[PDB]
Amino acid sequence: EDPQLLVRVRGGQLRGIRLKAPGGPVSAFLGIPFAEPPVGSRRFMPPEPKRPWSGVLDATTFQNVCYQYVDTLYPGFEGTEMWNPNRELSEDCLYLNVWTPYPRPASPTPVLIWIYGGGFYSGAASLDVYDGRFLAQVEGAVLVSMNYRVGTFGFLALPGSREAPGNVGLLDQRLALQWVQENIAAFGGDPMSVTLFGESAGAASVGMHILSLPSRSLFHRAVLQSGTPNGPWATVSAGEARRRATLLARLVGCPPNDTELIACLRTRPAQDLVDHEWHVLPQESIFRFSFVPVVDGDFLSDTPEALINTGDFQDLQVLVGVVKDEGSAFLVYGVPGFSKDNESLISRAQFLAGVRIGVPQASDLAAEAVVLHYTDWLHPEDPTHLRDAMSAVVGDHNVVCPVAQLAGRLAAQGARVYAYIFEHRASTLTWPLWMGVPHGYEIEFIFGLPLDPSLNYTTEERIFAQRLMKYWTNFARTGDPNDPRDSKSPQWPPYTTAAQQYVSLNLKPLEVRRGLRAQTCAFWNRFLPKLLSATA
Amino acid sequence: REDPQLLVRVRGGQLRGIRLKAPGGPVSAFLGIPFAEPPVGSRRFMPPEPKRPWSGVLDATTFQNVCYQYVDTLYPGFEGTEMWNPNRELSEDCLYLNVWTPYPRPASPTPVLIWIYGGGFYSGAASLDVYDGRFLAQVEGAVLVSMNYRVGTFGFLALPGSREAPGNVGLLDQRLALQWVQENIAAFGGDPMSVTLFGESAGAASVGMHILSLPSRSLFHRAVLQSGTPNGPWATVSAGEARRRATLLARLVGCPPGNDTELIACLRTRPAQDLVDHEWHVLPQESIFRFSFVPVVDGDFLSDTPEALINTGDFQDLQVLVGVVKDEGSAFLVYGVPGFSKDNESLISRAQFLAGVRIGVPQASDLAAEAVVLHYTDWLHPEDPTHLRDAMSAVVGDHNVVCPVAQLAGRLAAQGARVYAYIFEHRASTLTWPLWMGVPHGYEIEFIFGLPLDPSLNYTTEERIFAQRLMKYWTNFARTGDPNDPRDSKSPQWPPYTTAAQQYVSLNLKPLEVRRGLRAQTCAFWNRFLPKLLS
Ligand SMILES: Nc1ccc2c(c1)c(-c1ccccc1)[n+](CCCCCCc1cn(CCNc3c4c(nc5ccccc35)CCCC4)nn1)c1cc(N)ccc21
Ligand SMILES: Nc1ccc2c(c1)c(-c1ccccc1)[n+](CCCCCCc1cn(CCNc3c4c(nc5ccccc35)CCCC4)nn1)c1cc(N)ccc21
Ligand SMILES: *[C@@H]1O[C@H](CO)[C@@H](O)[C@H](O)[C@H]1NC(C)=O
Ligand SMILES: *[C@@H]1O[C@H](CO)[C@@H](O)[C@H](O)[C@H]1NC(C)=O
Repeated sequence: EDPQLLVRVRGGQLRGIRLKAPGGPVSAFLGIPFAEPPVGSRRFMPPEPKRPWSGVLDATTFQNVCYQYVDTLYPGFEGTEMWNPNRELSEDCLYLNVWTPYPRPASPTPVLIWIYGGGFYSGAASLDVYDGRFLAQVEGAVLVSMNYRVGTFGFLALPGSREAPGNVGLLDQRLALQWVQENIAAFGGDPMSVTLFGESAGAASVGMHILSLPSRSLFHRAVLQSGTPNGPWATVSAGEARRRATLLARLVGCPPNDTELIACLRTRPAQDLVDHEWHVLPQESIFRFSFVPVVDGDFLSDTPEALINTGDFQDLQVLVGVVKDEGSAFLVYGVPGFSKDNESLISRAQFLAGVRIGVPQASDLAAEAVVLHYTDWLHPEDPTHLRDAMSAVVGDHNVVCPVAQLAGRLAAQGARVYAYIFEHRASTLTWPLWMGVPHGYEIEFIFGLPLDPSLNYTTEERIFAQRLMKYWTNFARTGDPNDPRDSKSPQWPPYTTAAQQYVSLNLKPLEVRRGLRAQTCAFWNRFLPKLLSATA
Repeated sequence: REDPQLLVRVRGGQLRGIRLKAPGGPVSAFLGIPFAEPPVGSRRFMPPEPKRPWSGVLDATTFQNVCYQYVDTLYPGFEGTEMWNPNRELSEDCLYLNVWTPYPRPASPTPVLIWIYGGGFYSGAASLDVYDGRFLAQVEGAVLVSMNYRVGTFGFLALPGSREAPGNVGLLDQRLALQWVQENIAAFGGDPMSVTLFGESAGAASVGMHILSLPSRSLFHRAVLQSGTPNGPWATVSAGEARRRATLLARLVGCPPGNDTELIACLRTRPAQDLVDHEWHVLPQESIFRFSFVPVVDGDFLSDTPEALINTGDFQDLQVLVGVVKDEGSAFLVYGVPGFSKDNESLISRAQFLAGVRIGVPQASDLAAEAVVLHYTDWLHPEDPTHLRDAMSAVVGDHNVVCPVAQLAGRLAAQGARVYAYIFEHRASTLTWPLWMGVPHGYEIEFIFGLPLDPSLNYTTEERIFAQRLMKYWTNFARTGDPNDPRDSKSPQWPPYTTAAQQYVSLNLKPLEVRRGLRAQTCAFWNRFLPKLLS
């Protein structure tokens, strides 16, 4: 028995496993239960703390993936399969993982907590791209990641009911955060320096913890990559979650009031619920997800828009950013004319039609406005332009402009904000060239995977990943991503509403740019709401 | 006796002209030739009638009366304004034209250029210094003709459907002068089978209206439109709106409005200056770049809106040169936008910018104005008073001239026309408007007419060569339908404007540079999105 691999937490003893990182050993504790299995009558319910266990709990393997839809568009293609469950599906999935340095840190170390994405309908903390091994080994970080319930299991809501109050997957995350406060010191983590970070839905989740008072005492800094709590896909109104839950129930034969409806849903096999998950969306669309956090008046006291507009963010530090082609990869999930297996050169007609699908809530006038803005009037019918514009429309509406308004609002209201745009395309990428640097493809680099020589990343990419791991952990450590030794430029400046400085993350040294897609986001954040607003 | 080269006969009767001095040598000039019966008394508001023949030799050595007309007094003594003001007596008796020809008159029939002045349809005169045809005549061998046409109420006050005030009579004055060139210009050595209309601002819009009005089409062969178009927000009005303004003007001088004969009769008894004193008071909103009495869509001269006629017209044979100056809007701003003056830098606040946009785009709803403001804001420096000043100028320039021109070039080119397009980017060294106004509306004319060739005017040597270059493009175009020089291989070429390639040229001190899209992103906002708003 290795004494470094034995830990006592509140609930009992645990045995981890020494894993190999290229620079040396790390201690990993995988599959640690943080809640009572949310099964049977606990489906749709807020999670309860895990009861104490006897003996030594085996924490050497990843635990089950939360029940979710599995992608079937491109079977056995790396670019999709890399996001698919890599363990057994089960409703019994409330476990987290901890990577620490080996030997365990001598003095308390800043803690990073990862929250995965997947549109609140998918994801898992066990995917190879979320491997905490590298960050633990090179930067000496204590890295934590939890599973949280997704799809119906995490977010089906009958608002105001006792037995489907909504947002429970966000409560799973909050419970993992509390678990960290109570327990991370036993691993040599510092519960007094916790940085949340996440991508896509994970980034929106981090956003939600910023916006929810009970979460605030559980972290000190935040990183939101390619996602925000504001914007068109991350939340729904109470009225709208009730409609979808009700509709899903109708779809699976329930009922033959809220209590009855939820009791009958509870009798249904998990796959029955996933079978009809997609059919509750109000419009033909892309970048919209059936079961997401609901504006409940509880976890979320008002809309994320109202909350960001009026919040006090004085002692908060935030790192936010986007990748170069946020919307490209989404296009093949519903826009006629797009495929990964050809160059996807579209007609003008295919563009107008794709806009109604990229901006599913847009009126004729509003979609006309989108079209007229994104057209290159010098080359109005050029298929390459039209394709890139369609991708641009989706990236901007869903990620880049929501990010830009989050950054401005936080900065204006006392927070310390650092922003980036990530522009390096992975040499190993399996999606076609026209998709560029798609949603999700920075993660790989932040987590330090290019340092594994067996993964065939170029030398330049390894150095690049070393730089990114240093920014992220510098940020966790201090709230400032800059290397406090060196001494030479260019320094990453804070983002502000005046100057609007952000940096390009790519193979070249940091470049400072101003204005995060400024004219275009003004279109989305200031004009379009007004459209659309008073009419209709 | 008497210079034998200055005696000519027209339909008409005998004319005596004057030998004038141009820098390169003598030109012939026949100034103040009457082409209509004086449109006075029972004839105010009425279409013009042909001038009745005279006896003896009519003296044609001095400019005749300017049409009666508001005189600018915003900046008294200031050359930037006084250069546009009347330079002869104001009279309703003003329907006269001018002819410049080489001296001695040309051997073989020469291409004719007919100038039509601007001034918002409320002002202008063919006798102004900047419209002097002596240089084009002497240097290019051109026959140049310019006419006075009635402006303001006299030219354009309309009670659509009536006998007594049908509207568009100023346009009809221009047509009559065109008919006169057909019958008579051969007497001066002009070629009636090669007549090119050119004009700037309202002159340009006028030219466009002759293109769109069938009876005018047989009277010219080619057309040049400088900083103006028949389509756009200011060049025309509906029948309903012209009726409203005429009626209101009537009231103000009242003349209590009750059929149309009684009302026009009463308006007819009013003194000219009195109509001018109230002209401005009929505008539906506080505005700039809007004029009270302009061409009306009558279903006669203009069979439908200029927009409908350009969208559906067939322009197979037509050759047009079209263009704009770098700063179309700047000088309009001192005539009504709070915050702007010629005597300071006119740095403005964001509030003053929003307030200006409502005045510059007076027909706009709150939704449309906010669209304008958001489009023109520099979101990186949204409070910068220099940028706000410049945005306000572009808002006015784009809405009133650049985008209506771009729309025009696009439609004509799509429907058979050969179109050539320019942006004029040189600031006269002699300009007296402040530096912030850039190259304002009107300030290419001076160069097209070759004024810099007069050494007494203090232009630079390069300005002299530049004016020479321009006179040469314009008269090549008149001559051949192509502004390019056929012999001159090395000089850069001026390609036609097409929908596919949207090419146009920079006119400045440097050799021609070919650019693409005038000025596509922004004009898509005005011509494609904004109407669809708005509405
Ligand atoms: N016939 C059906 C039945 C059920 C579902 C179906 C289709 C679809 C669907 C599949 C193809 C085309 C249209 C629709 N869908 C739609 C899923 C597709 C939408 C997301 C795809 C996507 C694309 N990207 C950008 C590129 N990178 C990623 C991904 C994926 N996941 C992630 C997760 C985190 C970060 C990045 C990332 C997964 C897919 C591929 C790329 N992110 N997500 C379902 C969804 C449900 N919630 C429930 C059931 C079903
Ligand atoms: N208090 C009064 C009473 C009556 C009139 C008044 C004001 C005004 C006015 C004056 C100052 C400020 C606001 C309003 N106006 C306003 C007219 C002012 C708008 C025209 C000024 C202008 C400015 N530009 C651009 C610069 N270049 C030119 C000009 C002018 N003319 C020309 C003609 C062709 C090409 C260029 C050019 C004349 C003036 C200055 C510059 N073009 N035109 C009136 C108009 C009428 N039709 C009748 C009466 C009155
Ligand atoms: C310029 O003068 C005008 C009118 O006299 C005035 O309203 C404006 O405030 C002045 N602008 C500046 C920058 O001083
Ligand atoms: C031109 O130049 C001279 C200075 O050499 C000046 O005295 C004269 O008045 C000027 N004339 C004009 C029209 O500006």
